[PDB]
Amino acid sequence: CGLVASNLNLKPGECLRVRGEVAPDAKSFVLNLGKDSNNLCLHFNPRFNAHGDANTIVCNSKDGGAWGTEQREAVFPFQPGSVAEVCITFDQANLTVKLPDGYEFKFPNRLNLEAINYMAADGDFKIKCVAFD
Amino acid sequence: CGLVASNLNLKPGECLRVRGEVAPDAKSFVLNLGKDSNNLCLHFNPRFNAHGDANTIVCNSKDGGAWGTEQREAVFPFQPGSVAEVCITFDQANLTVKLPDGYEFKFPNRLNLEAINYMAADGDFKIKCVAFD
Ligand SMILES: CC(=O)N[C@H]1[C@H]([C@H](O)[C@H](O)CO)O[C@@](O[C@H]2[C@@H](O)[C@@H](CO)O[C@@H](O[C@H]3[C@H](O)[C@@H](O)[C@@H](O)O[C@@H]3CO)[C@@H]2O)(C(=O)O)C[C@@H]1O
Ligand SMILES: CC(=O)N[C@H]1[C@H]([C@H](O)[C@H](O)CO)O[C@@](O[C@H]2[C@@H](O)[C@@H](CO)O[C@@H](O[C@H]3[C@H](O)[C@@H](O)[C@@H](O)O[C@@H]3CO)[C@@H]2O)(C(=O)O)C[C@@H]1O
Repeated sequence: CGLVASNLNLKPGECLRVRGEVAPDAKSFVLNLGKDSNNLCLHFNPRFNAHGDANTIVCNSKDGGAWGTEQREAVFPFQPGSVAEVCITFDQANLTVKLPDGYEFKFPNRLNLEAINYMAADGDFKIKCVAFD
Repeated sequence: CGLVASNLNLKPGECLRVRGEVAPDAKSFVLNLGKDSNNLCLHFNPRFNAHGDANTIVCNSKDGGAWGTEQREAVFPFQPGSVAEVCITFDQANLTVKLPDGYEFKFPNRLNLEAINYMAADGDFKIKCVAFD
């Protein structure tokens, strides 16, 4: 596994900033946000070459261990062998995922947790810094 | 009870940078480093006014759940209601906690672990940024 952070206490409107290095031969990496490994209000999974997919951003939720309905973005502003920053926040309706250069995605808040207390990173993505505004 | 990070995989030489907010009513705060909650190669505990200690830094280790012998430092470069920055490293001999202005606190490496996999904040210290350099 990669980095796992708990007790984040990330309230609505507060910002979680993660920056890491994407491997030159990356196939996929994951940012899991929620309450624990079984309860994720956001499964953020850029796939470079994984699960039959290529250069596709896959998001989903996991509620009580159960995956929800997958959603995919058309754009893919991630490059293997480069540094990537992802800023996440949320309200009662949506999680908002931003990237430093104009890119912004919305994903439905399906769990409606009080806060984001759990973050797990995995795959070809070496985290360099995490910041909690 | 504060931020807890695991799977850090911080090897000797690698630098852990932490920036946080010391509470205005700060009596004490803690940075725990090691393998897990029961195996800490460094218990870094600046005490403003706690457990009978005033403006004193208390370091210790925990090995298989058992606390070691406390080491105390006279120099106290911390202020309540402020921002504190520390950089942490270790080698075979010592753990080293560095502050920006030049302060350098050393604590003997008692556990001799391959890496720092675990970090936990506690007390009057709210972590705002963690970086791996
Ligand atoms: C054990 C293991 O390696 N865990 C992997 C888990 C799975 O549980 C895996 O099936 C175990 O063998 O899968 C991981 O990624 C999944 C996740 O990204 C979800 C998001 O919705 O999608 C899953 O793939 C989907 C695919 O998106 C769909 O097109 C359709 O094919 O269904 C498949 C499979 O249901 C991913 O497998 C995970 O993070 O949980 C990767 C783990 O390493
Ligand atoms: C960990 C937890 O759940 N609560 C706090 C604990 C408890 O008070 C502790 O388990 C019961 O005393 O206290 C914590 O800090 C302890 C730690 O800093 C050790 C370091 O060796 O010192 C303890 O105080 C010592 C003191 O330094 C000595 O001079 C003498 O007075 O003995 C006391 C008690 O042993 C601290 O209590 C901890 O992490 O264990 C802070 C927790 O929030």
